[PDB]
Amino acid sequence: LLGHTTSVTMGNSDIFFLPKPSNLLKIALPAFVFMPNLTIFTRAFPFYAHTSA
Amino acid sequence: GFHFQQYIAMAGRAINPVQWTRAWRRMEGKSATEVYRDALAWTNNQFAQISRASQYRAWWWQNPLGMGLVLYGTYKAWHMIYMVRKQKKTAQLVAAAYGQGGQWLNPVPR
Amino acid sequence: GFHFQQYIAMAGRAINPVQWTRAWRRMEGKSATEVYRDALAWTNNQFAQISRASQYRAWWWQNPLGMGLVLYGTYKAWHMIYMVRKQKKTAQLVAAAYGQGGQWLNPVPR
Amino acid sequence: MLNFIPKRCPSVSLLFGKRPVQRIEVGQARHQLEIPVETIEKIYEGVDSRLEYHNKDYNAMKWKDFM
Amino acid sequence: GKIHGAVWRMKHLFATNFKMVGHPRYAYALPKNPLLQ
Amino acid sequence: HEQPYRAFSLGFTANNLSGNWGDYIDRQDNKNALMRPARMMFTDVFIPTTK
Amino acid sequence: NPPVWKVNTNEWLDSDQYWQAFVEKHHFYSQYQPGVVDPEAPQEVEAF
Amino acid sequence: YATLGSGWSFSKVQYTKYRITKPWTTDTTFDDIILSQPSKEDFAKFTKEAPLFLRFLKLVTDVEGRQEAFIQFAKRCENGLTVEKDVYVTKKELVDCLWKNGYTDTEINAFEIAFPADYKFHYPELAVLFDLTEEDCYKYCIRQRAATPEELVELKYTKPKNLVSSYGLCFLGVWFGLSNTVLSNAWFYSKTFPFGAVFYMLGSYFYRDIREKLWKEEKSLIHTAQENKN
Amino acid sequence: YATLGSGWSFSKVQYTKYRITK
Amino acid sequence: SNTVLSNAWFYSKTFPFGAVFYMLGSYFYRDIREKLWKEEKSLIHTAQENKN
Amino acid sequence: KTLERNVPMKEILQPLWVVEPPNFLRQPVWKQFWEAQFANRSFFFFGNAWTSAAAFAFFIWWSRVFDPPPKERLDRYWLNSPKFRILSAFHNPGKRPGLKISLMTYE
Ligand SMILES: CCCCCCCCCCCCCCCCCC(=O)OC[C@H](COP(=O)([O-])OCC(O)COP(=O)([O-])OC[C@@H](COC(=O)CCCCCCCCCCCCCCCCC)OC(=O)CCCCCCCCCCCCCCCCC)OC(=O)CCCCCCCCCCCCCCCCC
Ligand SMILES: CCCCCCCCCCCCCCCCCC(=O)OC[C@H](COP(=O)([O-])OCC(O)COP(=O)([O-])OC[C@@H](COC(=O)CCCCCCCCCCCCCCCCC)OC(=O)CCCCCCCCCCCCCCCCC)OC(=O)CCCCCCCCCCCCCCCCC
Ligand SMILES: CCCCCCCCCCCCCCCCCC(=O)OC[C@H](COP(=O)([O-])OCC(O)COP(=O)([O-])OC[C@@H](COC(=O)CCCCCCCCCCCCCCCCC)OC(=O)CCCCCCCCCCCCCCCCC)OC(=O)CCCCCCCCCCCCCCCCC
Ligand SMILES: CCCCCCCCCCCCCCCCCC(=O)OC[C@H](COP(=O)([O-])OCC(O)COP(=O)([O-])OC[C@@H](COC(=O)CCCCCCCCCCCCCCCCC)OC(=O)CCCCCCCCCCCCCCCCC)OC(=O)CCCCCCCCCCCCCCCCC
Ligand SMILES: CCCCCCCC/C=C/CCCCCCCC(=O)OC[C@H](COP(=O)(O)OCCN)OC(=O)CCCCCCC/C=C/CCCCCCCC
Ligand SMILES: CCCCCCCC/C=C/CCCCCCCC(=O)OC[C@H](COP(=O)(O)OCCN)OC(=O)CCCCCCC/C=C/CCCCCCCC
Repeated sequence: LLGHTTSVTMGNSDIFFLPKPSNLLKIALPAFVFMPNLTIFTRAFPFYAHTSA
Repeated sequence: GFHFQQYIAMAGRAINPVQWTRAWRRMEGKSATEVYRDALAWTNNQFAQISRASQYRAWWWQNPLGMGLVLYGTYKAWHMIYMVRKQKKTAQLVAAAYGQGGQWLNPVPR
Repeated sequence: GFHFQQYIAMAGRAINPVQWTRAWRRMEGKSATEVYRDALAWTNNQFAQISRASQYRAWWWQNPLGMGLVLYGTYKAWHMIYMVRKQKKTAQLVAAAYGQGGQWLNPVPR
Repeated sequence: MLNFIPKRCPSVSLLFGKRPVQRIEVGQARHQLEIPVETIEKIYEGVDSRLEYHNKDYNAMKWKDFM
Repeated sequence: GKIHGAVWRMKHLFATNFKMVGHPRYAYALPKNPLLQ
Repeated sequence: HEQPYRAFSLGFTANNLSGNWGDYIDRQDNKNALMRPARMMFTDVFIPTTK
Repeated sequence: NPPVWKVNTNEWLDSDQYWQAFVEKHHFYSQYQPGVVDPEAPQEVEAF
Repeated sequence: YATLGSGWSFSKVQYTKYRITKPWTTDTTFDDIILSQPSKEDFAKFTKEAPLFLRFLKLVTDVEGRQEAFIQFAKRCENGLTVEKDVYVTKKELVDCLWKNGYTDTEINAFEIAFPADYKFHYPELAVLFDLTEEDCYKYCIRQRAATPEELVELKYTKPKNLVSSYGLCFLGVWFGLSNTVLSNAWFYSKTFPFGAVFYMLGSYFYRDIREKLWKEEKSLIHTAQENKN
Repeated sequence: YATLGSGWSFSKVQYTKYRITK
Repeated sequence: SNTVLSNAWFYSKTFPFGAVFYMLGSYFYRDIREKLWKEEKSLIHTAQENKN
Repeated sequence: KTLERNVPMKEILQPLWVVEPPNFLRQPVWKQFWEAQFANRSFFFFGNAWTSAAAFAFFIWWSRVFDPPPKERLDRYWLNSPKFRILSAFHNPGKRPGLKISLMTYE
């Protein structure tokens, strides 16, 4: 059983469920930008990416 | 939050084996959809009672933080009853298998 | 029982050094008999408020055991805060002087 | 106004059509106005009974008539 | 939550006006008043 | 690229960087000298010795 | 009618078919419109 | 549950440190109607005095031309009317209903002079007086009581239930929940007690400022809506 | 404190689980 | 900072005695009060009748 | 006629539905996502919308970075991991898997 011990596998156990009551809330919340928009000003992106707005 | 005593009583009835036979008899001519809808309706009735009665009524536990303290206490009770118990068992397991702190040991030096 | 929050506030004022100067000034032209009678009257007023208002009024802590539970809780709080602290200190004292359990050791055999 | 027509059943609106007239108070001064029950009953031909709101005590009209 | 707040304000500010049968930007499409002349 | 990595844990509640438990043979106390007498306070559960 | 602040919001919107379309226009067809009662108003237009 | 009521008054409440107290009874208990969800047999019963109502009923039946109903109801109602206690409609509510539904001023004045201001009409009285069903009158009374649910309703007293099982579960609870160092923790003393105590102190000190700052918008909206309607 | 009142009615009270609201 | 709430004394005496007193008081809340107040009620009745 | 039936309160007072929240748009979530894709600044993972967040999550899931490591790379992190050690001890109840772990590293 030299090469067969790393083959005994067990699955993970995390459940991705959380109720989402929005009736409790009436205000918006902030949200992150994850990536830059390349669908606009695509040709100039290497040239303006280093600047801060 | 409300009716904690009734919830304890419900758990006691559920753990009673006589009630298991009673539920076996009640399950005759019954569907999983019906059972699920009944449970969902019960939970909705509870939360709707809260949403309505909080507008005009105050419980004995009312405080300047409202139901936030009751929900925090529910969470803390759950934590200490279930999760810390599991932690105790995991601690004894790790101490018997590797020693205390065995899961945080550094890799073997090469 | 009643006005526990006010009692905590009273202790805080008493431990404040500014209030010590205030009391020093208030003690001008004053007698020990007057001070003692004032304190006794305050305590009587508290207990009389209880005896009167329990007839018609119920606090947020009302329970099928009444004020017995509040008085038990007062006792238990006092015990755990003062007496168990003293026990801890006495335990460390005995353990440093004789060893743990040194006060219950048997006499030296003859 | 809202599209919330009270059910004319007696469990909801006691004594709807027992008499031939309805009355209402209007405005801040609460002026009185009397309306024939037939003029009112014209609404319950446009009322839609699939829709029921506010403890299932109010039905909704069809949008054409309501508008 | 944003949508909830928007509708919750729309209710109070539109449902009891008698002047907003719809939005004013689309009042061209309404029928004409027989009482005006 | 052939040496192994140490486990990483970092959160608001707990981490594994304030201490070192050592290897399997050469172990050591994770807590430092000033809080070793008060180890009971850094635990959710504590099962003391038998003596 | 009942008091509109007593009335449930989703029930009011189910009754009303016009302001349904007003909400879909700004909050279903877009994701970045402000949560104000009137996004089509002149102040909003000129600010944009 | 829906918020019933015809009132435009934006009403909020402040709480005290005292509990609601009702007169002692060995058989009844007071509770909230929406929280209890009581049934007809859970409601408590009492005997009500007939004659003041029976006079008016005889008059009304002599006008309407149905005396069989009066005779039946009076033979039922001798030795008082046994009826569920907190299922009623007030005189003011009934008069509002009559007026909006088109009963004449003579009839309304008859009601006003006949009954006192604090009279309480129960569903059998309503049913016999208007030739309706007691079921419908019961439902109407219940809706009108739920419109004012601040008033507690009187139910039959029932002993507690499942005390032994609850004792077992609560023992299990403490046995697993207090067998730990959670309440003696550095985390507790550093985060749980300070954060919680600070939130509590701030809430106690700014209890009303916060509520007012929150309710400003709702109050303004309700005002605007009422003015537009008017 | 003294029990004032001109009433001969022996009155006792039962409590609820709700607080007084004004 | 103690073991008071995790004690054999707690689990053997404090929680059982207290829980039993609580359960009995909850179950016989009204019986007890009535049995106590019987005498006072009778005395008040007697006094009022004598006065009248 | 007298009332004798026991009338429940559910025949009179209906509770509102609050367990699952309202949908004021009256459209399903996948359709919202679809329309967001053609809205501006709302393409797949670009922007600051919830659709952008969901697409970023799906993108990192579809990527490899969160997949498990291969057998060539297990002794880099996984065999010295608290999850691994606890699971080994748990699924071998009365035993000590340090030696088998050493042999798995050798493998
Ligand atoms: C930790 C608990 C165990 C203690 C140690 C172990 C000892 C065991 C023995 C127990 C014996 C108890 C003694 C009984 C004697 C009678 C005492 C009594 O009834 O009056 C109490 C007294 C009320 O006196 P009162 O005459 O009735 O006046 C009422 C006022 O008018 C106000 O009127 P009101 O209507 O607005 O409010 C009435 C009342 C209403 O009270 C209630 O109805 C209970 C509140 C919600 C329902 C569920 C309660 C249980 C779970 C949530 C609360 C967790 C804290 C546990 C509190 C124990 C009491 C229930 O409000 C309160 O009194 C507030 C109590 C809750 C304080 C929350 C503090 C948060 C910081 C702690 C972190 C969070 C918890 C960590 C986990 C701890 C787990 C053990 O409460 C106070 O302590 C006064 C607070 C003054 C502010 C001080 C500065 C802030 C510090 C906050 C800590 C306060 C000290 C208590 C420590 C608890 C937190 C660690
Ligand atoms: C040990 C505490 C710490 C727990 C572990 C650490 C966890 C820390 C996290 C804390 C989080 C708390 C969870 C918050 C979620 C909300 C829970 C809630 O508010 O509803 C609770 C729940 C009430 O639910 P509800 O929906 O409000 O219904 C009220 C009823 O209609 C009845 O209507 P009512 O008007 O007639 O009465 C209303 C209420 C009124 O409650 C109050 O206002 C408080 C009572 C007096 C004022 C001072 C309170 C603090 C000091 C005295 C009480 C000591 C016990 C501490 C209780 C903590 C809550 C304050 O009455 C009660 O609920 C009774 C509570 C007192 C039970 C006393 C049991 C004596 C045996 C224990 C030995 C003596 C203590 C040893 C020392 C422990 C020191 C930590 O109370 C129950 O547990 C139901 C009891 C059913 C009988 C079960 C069989 C008897 C077993 C008795 C033990 C019951 C389990 C609790 C264990 C405590 C004793 C070890
Ligand atoms: C060589 C260079 C190397 C450089 C290094 C580079 C580093 C690596 C590369 C990094 C690359 C960048 C990647 C980004 C960074 C990655 C970070 C990361 O991965 O994270 C891992 C890291 C942990 O990783 P780990 O290895 O697992 O650490 C050990 C465990 O975390 C230990 O866990 P534990 O034992 O401490 O337990 C913690 C406990 C903590 O859980 C809790 O806190 C629960 C407390 C709840 C009590 C109250 C509940 C009331 C509800 C009752 C429900 C009904 C009752 C039913 C009864 C049962 C439920 C109680 O459990 C949870 O965390 C569960 C989490 C899931 C629930 C989350 C809930 C979110 C809801 C949000 C609500 C939003 C509302 C907005 C309203 C706005 C205002 C209008 O994250 C953390 O730090 C964990 C803590 C996170 C904070 C969560 C706090 C949520 C609390 C929400 C409270 C809501 C109440 C609001 C009240 C206000 C309204 C009135
Ligand atoms: C894989 C390896 C592991 C396998 C083994 C697993 C372990 C299984 C163990 C079995 C127990 C499971 C856990 C449930 C325990 C019961 C908890 C409970 O519900 O009681 C609450 C129960 C109800 O109180 P409540 O909730 O406040 O009020 C509700 C009313 O009573 C209203 O309640 P109710 O209407 O629903 O029922 C009332 C019933 C209450 O009586 C009880 O407490 C229930 C106890 C029945 C236990 C039966 C266990 C069956 C499984 C084992 C097989 C045994 C073979 C016999 C089979 C049955 C045929 C006779 O009777 C009475 O109250 C008196 C009138 C008598 C009426 C006739 C009752 C008998 C019906 C015919 C039997 C039905 C068989 C059901 C089919 C089961 C199918 C699985 O009151 C109690 O707490 C009773 C005392 C607690 C029992 C223990 C007494 C102290 C002795 C402790 C043991 C010694 C220490 C340990 C060391 C020993 C070393 C060997
Ligand atoms: C391009 C036009 C489309 C624009 C987007 C509009 C939205 C279109 C909606 C389509 C819905 C498709 C549903 C897909 C469900 C996928 C089901 C699923 O999970 O099965 C797994 C399976 C993937 O399995 P594995 O490859 O093994 O990865 C396992 C993770 N470790 O799913 C798939 O195959 C989905 C395939 C699509 C993946 C997303 C592609 C994202 C590409 C990012 C852009 C890269 C641009 C780079 C271009 C090169 C530049 C020089
Ligand atoms: C506090 C500031 C923290 C900021 C951290 C944010 C980091 C954001 C950077 C991650 C995005 C980088 C873009 C990478 C694109 C590389 C070019 C490319 O097209 O490669 C495609 C390639 C997919 O192809 P395969 O891996 O071969 O999969 C095969 C299909 N089954 O893309 C990838 O590898 C995905 C890259 C994953 C990035 C790492 C994930 C980091 C996790 C961040 C989530 C936590 C939130 C971060 C904070 C929010 C910041 C806004």
